[PDB]
Amino acid sequence: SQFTLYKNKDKSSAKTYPYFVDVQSDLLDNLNTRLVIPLTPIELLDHLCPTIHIDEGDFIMLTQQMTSVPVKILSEPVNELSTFRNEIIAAIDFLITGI
Amino acid sequence: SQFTLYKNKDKSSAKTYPYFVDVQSDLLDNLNTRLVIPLTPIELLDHLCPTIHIDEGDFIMLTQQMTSVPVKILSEPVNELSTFRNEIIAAIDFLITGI
Repeated sequence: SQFTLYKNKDKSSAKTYPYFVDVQSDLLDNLNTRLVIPLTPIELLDHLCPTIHIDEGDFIMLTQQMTSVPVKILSEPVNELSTFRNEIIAAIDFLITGI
Repeated sequence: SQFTLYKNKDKSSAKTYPYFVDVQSDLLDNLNTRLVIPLTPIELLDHLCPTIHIDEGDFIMLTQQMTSVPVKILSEPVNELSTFRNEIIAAIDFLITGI
């Protein structure tokens, strides 16, 4: 479901982007891809990028690294970020439409 | 500039996605990446996906395949799609917020 948080199992990227949030509308679930945004631990990053506080840790959502992935790579739905939907949607809006 | 159309030179994908449109706000040009959406020739595809009519041909914009790429890979600005901005933005809105 949109806003579900998946554990990233890609070997090259998991250590930088441990989780991906699905941001694609559930109306489009027929597609074989999902638009996702990676989260990075806040300690790693030394408006556009919401800070997310969840059982898994404190993260920054790297909206600018949003990308389409195959639905097949999404696994282990550790959490979901729907209560933060307003901030997430606003960040995507900012990436595309600015101020 | 946002809405500029670049010729895709990636060897694996150029034949399916000959052009990419930069859809990222120019406010964020400081970033080393750009959100882009690929175009595919209309003949290849047998609301969410605007049809685009330009000197280069008739294309479908595959909004669901939007992805972040390094600014370094964008070259050869054959065209720009700003007159179609409303339809492009609406398609992205649909991918994220549905109806």
